[PDB]
Parts: sequence; C-alpha cells; structure tokens
Amino acid sequence: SRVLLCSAGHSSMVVPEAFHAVPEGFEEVHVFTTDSEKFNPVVLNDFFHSLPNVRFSITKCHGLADILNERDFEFYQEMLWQWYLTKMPDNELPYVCLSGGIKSMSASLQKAATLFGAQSVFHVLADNNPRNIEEMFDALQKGQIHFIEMGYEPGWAALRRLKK
Amino acid sequence: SRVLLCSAGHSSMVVPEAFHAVPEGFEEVHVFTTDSEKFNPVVLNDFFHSLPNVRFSITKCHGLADILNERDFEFYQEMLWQWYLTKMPDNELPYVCLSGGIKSMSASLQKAATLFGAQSVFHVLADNNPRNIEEMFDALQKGQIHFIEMGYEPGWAALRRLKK
RNA sequence: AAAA
Repeated sequence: SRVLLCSAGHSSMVVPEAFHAVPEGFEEVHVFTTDSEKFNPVVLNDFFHSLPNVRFSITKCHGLADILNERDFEFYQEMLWQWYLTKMPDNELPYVCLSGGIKSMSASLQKAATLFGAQSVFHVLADNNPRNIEEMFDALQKGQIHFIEMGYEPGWAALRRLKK
Repeated sequence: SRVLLCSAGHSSMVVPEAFHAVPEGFEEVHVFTTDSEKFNPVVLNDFFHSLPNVRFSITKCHGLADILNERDFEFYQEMLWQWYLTKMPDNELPYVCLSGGIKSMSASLQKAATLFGAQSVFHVLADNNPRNIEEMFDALQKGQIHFIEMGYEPGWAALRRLKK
C-alpha cells in the first residue's frame, strides 16, 4: 500500500493537492495537526470519504492548540513521531508531504522521515493557491500545482523495529 | 558581534520582530531572500533605517524568483550556504531566525546552522501578526511576540575554516 | 502552501 503522511494547517487544499503527487493516488492518507480551530477537518472528511478506495484519518495532538514555547514543541514532536511509527506501512516506506502546518511542525515531520524512513519527502506549491477542490482540479489540469522532491530517506531499520 | 541571519518572505515584519529575540539587540542583521518582485523590502528597510548603527544587508538569490522544482531549490541552497559562511562572524556563532520565507527556504537555513554552527536557532511567533512597525512595538510591549528556541548548534569547526 |  502507498501511504501518504501529512501535516495540515489552515489551507484545506494542501492535503488534497498532495494526494495527487503520484498518478495512482494513495491507498491511505493520514494527517497530523494541532487542536487549533484554524484547522477545519470538514472539507477533508468530505473529499476523502467521497473517494472509494482511500483510508483516511486525522490525528490531533490532543490538548495542544498552538506551538508557543519549547514544551509545546517537544510535546507535539513526541506525539508526531509515535504517530509516524504507527501509521507507516510494514513492508514499505511512506510518502511524506511537508507543506502543511507551521514551519516547526513541518520540520519535525522532516526529521521523523529522516529517522524512520520515507519513500519520498515532498512539498506541494500552487501558483494561485486553490481554495476548494474545484479550483484544485482546475489548477492541476493547467499545470499550476508543483511537486518538489526533497529526497528519499532510508531511515534506520533499527528504529522501525520499535513500533512493537 | 551578535549577528542575526534570517530568511525573508512577504510578511515584512518577521525580521524586525526577530531583532528583539535578545535584550541587547544585534550588531548586524543579514537577510537572504529570493529575487521575486513580490518581495517588498520597504517596511524592513524602514525599521533598520531607524537603527542606522546596526549593520544591515539584504542578499538576493540572483536570477531565482521562486522555488518551483528541485533545481531551483538546489541553486537556492548553494547560494544560501555560501552567504551563511560569508555573513557569520569570525569568532562566535551567529543567531538564526527560521520564521521567514517558504518552508523549504527555512529548512535549508536550519541545515546550514546545523553544519556551520549557530548560538541560537529560533522561531518568532505573533499573537495577531503585526502588519506595520507601530503594531509590532505595541505587540512587543504587551508580550504578544513569542520566541521558540529550536536548539544550539555547535556546527563543525572543519567546515567553518573554509571561509578561505 | 513566503510567521499554519
């Protein structure tokens, strides 16, 4: 199974855009984000539940709305890394999109990909930042969505073993 | 010399906020950004023109307006790391603010700090994102500007010698 | 998705 791992922020369209980084799409899409109300899950649940062959989940860093100090970041990172281990497939490395969330959320996800492994680690950028699924598809058909591979990450099998 | 190194984006207020990460201020602030016309330095230059004793410079990634693909990122990263070596002080590590620019710009800056060294690597966060100098001074008074330390970076003395 |  191809599995996509993503952080999310306010812009609802980055995870859907990231879902199109690969022609086949993805079998599983998993999101990690804060408890902030600046993240609205409804658009994500609507779109991904309407796709037939896709397992979708949103995991919140429970009790944390914002990363405002060092303890917040540490708590977020601990929850993200355990989440990464839980959601990644058993016989393959996941795909990882970094574009969602705040910079430090994204950098923590990059570090996780480096330690545990990622088949692909990528940014998605949009010329005109589509606001909804219809504009996303319009942007895709016009070649206005760009995917930037930051690099394959082998990770350490000695760390992937720890998921048990 | 306390020196601040910063990526810059379209929110012109992150660098003047970062200037206040340390009570004694910075003797030098150096900014690196893209060559896109969507970069308006005016409010940035206003702030440091009212601190004429601070050494201040803006360096552009000549020819690169955006990071749209892997070659764009790689060219950005090579100039950024050259500039980091050029700007960092001779006998102590610089301070590094990560909050400006797009995520990939910021990740490349953090990698440079990891490699060449940084006394401090921090994000600057604002409760309500000032848009102008007066709003920022108000937010600083009221403690609405937050600073997150991501970590001291010793770097490698063997790489620092290469500024020769 | 250039302070989410």
